[PDB]
Amino acid sequence: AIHYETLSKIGLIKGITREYKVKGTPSSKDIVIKLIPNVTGLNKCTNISMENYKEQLDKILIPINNIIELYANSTKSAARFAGVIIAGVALGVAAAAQITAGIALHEARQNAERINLLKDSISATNNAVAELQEATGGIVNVITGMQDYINTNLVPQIDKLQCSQIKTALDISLSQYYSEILTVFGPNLQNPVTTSMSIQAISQSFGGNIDLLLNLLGYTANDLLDLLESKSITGQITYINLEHYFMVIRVYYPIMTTISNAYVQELIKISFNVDGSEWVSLVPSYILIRNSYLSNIDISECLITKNSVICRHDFAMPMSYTLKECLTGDTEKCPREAVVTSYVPRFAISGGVIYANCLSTTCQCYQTGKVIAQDGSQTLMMIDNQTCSIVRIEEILISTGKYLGSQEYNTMHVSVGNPVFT
Amino acid sequence: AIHYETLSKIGLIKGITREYKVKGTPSSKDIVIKLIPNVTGLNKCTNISMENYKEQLDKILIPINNIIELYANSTKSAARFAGVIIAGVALGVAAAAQITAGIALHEARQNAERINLLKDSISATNNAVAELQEATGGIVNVITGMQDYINTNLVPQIDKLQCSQIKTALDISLSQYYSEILTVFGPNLQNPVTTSMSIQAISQSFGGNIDLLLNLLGYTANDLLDLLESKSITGQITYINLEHYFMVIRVYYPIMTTISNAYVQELIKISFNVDGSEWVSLVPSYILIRNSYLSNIDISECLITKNSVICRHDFAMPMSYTLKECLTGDTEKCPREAVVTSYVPRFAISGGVIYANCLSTTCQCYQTGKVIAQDGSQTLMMIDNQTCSIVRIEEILISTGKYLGSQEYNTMHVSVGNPVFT
Amino acid sequence: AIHYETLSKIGLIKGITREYKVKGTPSSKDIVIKLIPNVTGLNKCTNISMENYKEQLDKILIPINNIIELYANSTKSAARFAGVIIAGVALGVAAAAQITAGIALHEARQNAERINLLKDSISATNNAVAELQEATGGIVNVITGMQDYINTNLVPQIDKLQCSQIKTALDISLSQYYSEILTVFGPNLQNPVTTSMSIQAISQSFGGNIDLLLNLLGYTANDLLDLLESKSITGQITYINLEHYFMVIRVYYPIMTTISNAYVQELIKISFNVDGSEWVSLVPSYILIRNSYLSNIDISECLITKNSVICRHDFAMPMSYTLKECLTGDTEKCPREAVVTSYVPRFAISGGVIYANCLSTTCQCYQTGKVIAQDGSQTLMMIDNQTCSIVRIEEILISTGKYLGSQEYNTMHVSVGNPVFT
Ligand SMILES: *[C@@H]1O[C@H](CO)[C@@H](O)[C@H](O)[C@H]1NC(C)=O
Ligand SMILES: *[C@@H]1O[C@H](CO)[C@@H](O)[C@H](O)[C@H]1NC(C)=O
Ligand SMILES: *[C@@H]1O[C@H](CO)[C@@H](O)[C@H](O)[C@H]1NC(C)=O
Ligand SMILES: *[C@@H]1O[C@H](CO)[C@@H](O)[C@H](O)[C@H]1NC(C)=O
Ligand SMILES: *[C@@H]1O[C@H](CO)[C@@H](O)[C@H](O)[C@H]1NC(C)=O
Ligand SMILES: *[C@@H]1O[C@H](CO)[C@@H](O)[C@H](O)[C@H]1NC(C)=O
Ligand SMILES: *[C@@H]1O[C@H](CO)[C@@H](O)[C@H](O)[C@H]1NC(C)=O
Ligand SMILES: *[C@@H]1O[C@H](CO)[C@@H](O)[C@H](O)[C@H]1NC(C)=O
Ligand SMILES: *[C@@H]1O[C@H](CO)[C@@H](O)[C@H](O)[C@H]1NC(C)=O
Ligand SMILES: *[C@@H]1O[C@H](CO)[C@@H](O)[C@H](O)[C@H]1NC(C)=O
Ligand SMILES: *[C@@H]1O[C@H](CO)[C@@H](O)[C@H](O)[C@H]1NC(C)=O
Ligand SMILES: *[C@@H]1O[C@H](CO)[C@@H](O)[C@H](O)[C@H]1NC(C)=O
Repeated sequence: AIHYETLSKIGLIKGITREYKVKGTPSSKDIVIKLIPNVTGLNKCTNISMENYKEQLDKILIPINNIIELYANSTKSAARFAGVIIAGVALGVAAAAQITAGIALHEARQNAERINLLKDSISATNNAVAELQEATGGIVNVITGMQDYINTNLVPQIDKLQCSQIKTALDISLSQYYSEILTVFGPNLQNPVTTSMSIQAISQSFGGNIDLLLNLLGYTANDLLDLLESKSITGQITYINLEHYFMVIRVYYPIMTTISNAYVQELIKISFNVDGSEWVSLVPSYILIRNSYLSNIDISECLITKNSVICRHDFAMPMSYTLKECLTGDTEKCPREAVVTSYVPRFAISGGVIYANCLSTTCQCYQTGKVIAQDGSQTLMMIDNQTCSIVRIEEILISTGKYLGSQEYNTMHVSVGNPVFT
Repeated sequence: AIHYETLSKIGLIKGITREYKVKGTPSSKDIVIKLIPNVTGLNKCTNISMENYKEQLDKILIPINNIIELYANSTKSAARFAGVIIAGVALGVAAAAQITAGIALHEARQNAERINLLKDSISATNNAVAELQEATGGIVNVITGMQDYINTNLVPQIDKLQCSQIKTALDISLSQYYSEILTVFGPNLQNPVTTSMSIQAISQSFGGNIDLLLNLLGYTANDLLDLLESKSITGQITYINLEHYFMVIRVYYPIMTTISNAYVQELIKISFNVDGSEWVSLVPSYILIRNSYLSNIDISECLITKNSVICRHDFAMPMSYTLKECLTGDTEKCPREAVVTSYVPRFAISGGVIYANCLSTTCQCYQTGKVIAQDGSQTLMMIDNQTCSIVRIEEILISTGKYLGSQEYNTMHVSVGNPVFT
Repeated sequence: AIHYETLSKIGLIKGITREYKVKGTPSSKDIVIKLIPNVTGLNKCTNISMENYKEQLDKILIPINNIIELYANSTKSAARFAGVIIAGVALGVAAAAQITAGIALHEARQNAERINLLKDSISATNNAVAELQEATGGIVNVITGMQDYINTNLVPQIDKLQCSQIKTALDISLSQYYSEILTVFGPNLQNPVTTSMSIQAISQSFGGNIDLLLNLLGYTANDLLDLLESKSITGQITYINLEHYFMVIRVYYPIMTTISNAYVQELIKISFNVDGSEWVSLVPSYILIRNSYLSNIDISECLITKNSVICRHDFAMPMSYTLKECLTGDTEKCPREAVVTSYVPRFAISGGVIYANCLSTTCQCYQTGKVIAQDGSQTLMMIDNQTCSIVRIEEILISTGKYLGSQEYNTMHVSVGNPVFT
């Protein structure tokens, strides 16, 4: 829908076209995270109680468990239709986000309560990572923080150091650990009943070592890194065991869906001449095109890759009528901002040819040494190999190809919009 | 003041009511932070000088000390009124923020200079945490970084490793430490004469272990975690000893005050029908109500909890007249934004009943299988148990209660405002 | 150009004047960063392969190398003019930012390929930091992560711990390392062909220890800390050796240039009386003045110091005509915002004298105890030592000097602009 040949006359140069992708329905796996380390390897020091640490955890876990228990009590299985019934009255107030998550919680807990049957086997581990066998032949991946520090730095020195020295080292390392998770699972976790908690925030519970988790889950996808960086991989707390201080976390792993007839087009903005002074247009850099319709896209929440835009949601936004008219060729409605700085692009390469403002900078033909000048009635000069094979702009020598489009481009005039301030 | 029954007709559904709280007058305690570690346990390696490290610290501490000394010199005790006199001429230019802090500095230094009498006892420590006894029977809590690393990882290996290996390990760990505090106490600290430096930034001087500090200060309050996350706990540098490279920090611990007749009301926004297309209103999610007056609140600087909003300041903001008229029932002045995405809430639960847009999604009665339809003249359909006990929205079964309010709600019509773009 | 005596009547009080500085042409040095550690000290444990780690690195390095190789192939040396010729056709689409960087890449690689001749000597190191001698007598600084951990924590325990315990410790520490650099050199690195990648992001490849790097480069400048915090020090990836898994990084070290006749003037904003209610003006806090012209400055991207503003670019922005008229004395065009909070400055010191709103707060003369009152027709009261030597504002005693300017200030009236909402 965008008329590029005319928009380039006001500094909007067609850039790279990318496919639009949004995540779809996830698969899921359950893991167990243990918050209290095994310190029996330090049992030569009888003054270690771990009592203060347990109390500190209660202040975090109980406030959370009280919410999970509410939704778990409110939902029951369903009859003309199959499904799960959630009690609107019991909740009183709920947004669609928590209603949907509440249903997911109900289903997830049907397995979390089976994992809990291993609570004694979960507590009885001393490795940073352990694999427990379920009665059904399934495998539970247990991730415990602190164990690496204890096993490598404290236990080996149990005879070398004094017991007061070891206790001190342990008390400090535990308070450091607590400070780290408090940030994620403390008061900042407004409502645990969600399916969109970033896995990179959850991973803070074991040092922020996201790679360790992904390797254990067994995610080997070639695009795994893109799913991770786009924040498409998330998890949910489904069960908390307060006595043994461990959590059951469900990890959701999305399937990326490419949207048909949908892509994101970027524009390269350079300055141009209007009346002797230098101006830059105020058109959004990224435009989302679907079927044939123009809309805005909030790229700040998406991952930009070599050939695609990966979003965890559809971030399309409404576009004004004046901007749509601008993009379709009515350049009289494209707003301008004055340039008061030196830090502005004055040239770009697109389609193998150069678009440049040769009044604000100097353009010379390498072959002859002659200056490539534009008049005061022109916005931008377009340079191709029918004009000069190699052009020197500033002190950069750029070779060019042929221009595909109108051959009267440099004799074409364009109207401009009004000056605005932001 | 807000008329909820009419606003719900345009997708503004009453949510959770929270109390408004702002911090009041703090109490205070003094701590000492030492920047240079005790490496005499490594005195078998004679090539350790710590000289380069000291020079690096000078580049941070002197620029700060030069400001503290200025205010300390400018303030003197006071006479019709008691108090402290600050010299406006000596300062030349000062904002109220620094004038107030300057007075606090004067008072704090009356104790910091008494702590400094222990400068030899402060330097003569080798533990990460030490408690020194003052002549008056008071206790000074000394927190030192690096000591944990040195005592646990370097000293125990003094005979096992070569002295060049140990020196290298120490030089690297010190440069890592320096890099961390440089971030907080370097050029980014524009002016040290303040009472609002976050305690979580100060804690970077000893690894970011905020829990260690709080445990030593003896803060056991049940709401301590909320005070910390709301950034209500702050500190001030009151004294710097350049020769022995340590700082005296005053920690301010606020008392939360609940504001009478003041609360924050949240609204849940869902889409609604206007003319066949789908729209969302542009009314702020959080409204601050005081006595009977409406105002805006900058929630981005406050902590949102289950039943309160905790702010370090009063973040009330002016509200326009058109928005006040909107909120009090004149829905013709409530601006609309078009929906161009699929990622929008189309239903919510409030008061035990469901508000939903049954044109954009499908609503069925579980009991009969019949569709619950709304006409093209309606914005939203409200569903209660006088209509259908269990309603299937999408594929989620929700049970409902009775609606408290007008029983003619679903036959009531509302005017809407104009379309706008943002 | 700013008329301060009249603007102070509406709460805009002249603050501190700072010089405007922007970075100029850099010098450069090359360093080598190795991604795979030397684990031959652990060769008693035969189950260490490092194979999985290598594959994980390939997923990061290859996507980057494919871009560097493209620009390296496109550029060739140049003939009426000397220089480097870049192929616009081969690239197809490029912004000025990448065209310029592409030229820098060409030149840098002329040395990177000479460093690569030491690829066997680079791999054959086991220290965290090593200095290799080039055939030309030059020195290559090789920085390797992981070596500190391995040499200090794993190797010394090779006989003490079981080999399965050591392998586990190594596998975990490597996955932690990978997670850290993935953040910087993964998908978030949209295009490696740039000269503006922050050195503090690059330093993440070796723990974020920026001080270690700077010490090795030999930067001893007194203003080094300001260059670092202002983000003026950057680097570029010039060469990647995939077989030996190391990168050659060029570090650019800028020369700060003070701009003639250019400075940034800050204004201190306090509230004032208009008609009995309290108001605050909506004029930008920082104004950039060049020669004699007023413009806006985006201070959010600059470092503010005691006497200067240090920017990596020129961040001047256009200023509206209504604001220029406001600043030059037409106070009728200076917009007002209502105060609905208690958290607002009501006084400030500038020029040794006090400007205060003595209707919203209480002002008393220390010497006599009498109240210093202003009428309802006045905005602000200015207090100097010709009125009262020491004034008590709130409970703060401030001494004053003489006012330099009109002696009829307190009998001068000012017009105000219209109320606005934001
Ligand atoms: C435990 O600590 C106490 C001091 O509080 C000490 O007297 C006791 O000997 C310690 N226990 C052991 C086994 O050392
Ligand atoms: C959930 O139900 C159990 C009884 O089965 C009860 O003990 C628990 O307190 C309830 N939790 C909540 C939040 O109501
Ligand atoms: C600690 O771990 C050890 C070794 O796995 C196990 O024998 C012991 O039962 C565990 N103890 C606790 C308290 O979990
Ligand atoms: C200009 O470039 C095109 C390829 O883009 C080529 O076919 C044509 O021959 C070239 N013309 C000249 C004069 O170099
Ligand atoms: C200190 O370092 C020097 C090398 O600079 C070395 O010759 C000397 O032996 C070292 N001192 C000791 C006690 O090893
Ligand atoms: C403060 O006064 C002392 C003398 O008591 C002087 O040595 C010091 O330099 C002064 N500091 C400042 C910032 O003026
Ligand atoms: C280092 O600490 C030790 C043990 O507390 C003490 O004996 C010594 O005086 C301290 N030395 C220095 C230089 O502070
Ligand atoms: C509807 O719910 C209310 C409680 O909110 C209950 O008192 C009433 O009997 C219910 N009516 C029906 C038909 O279920
Ligand atoms: C390497 O690991 C295997 C188990 O996978 C073990 O059987 C073998 O003994 C180990 N090698 C050595 C030298 O211990
Ligand atoms: C660059 O040229 C070399 C041949 O010299 C080729 O092997 C390599 O694949 C080319 N790289 C790119 C990106 O074209
Ligand atoms: C590892 O480092 C050692 C000691 O510098 C060196 O002898 C050896 O060749 C290195 N091995 C590898 C694989 O780089
Ligand atoms: C007021 O202060 C000035 C210096 O700013 C001084 O010269 C003058 O004598 C002072 N006047 C009185 C009455 O204190």
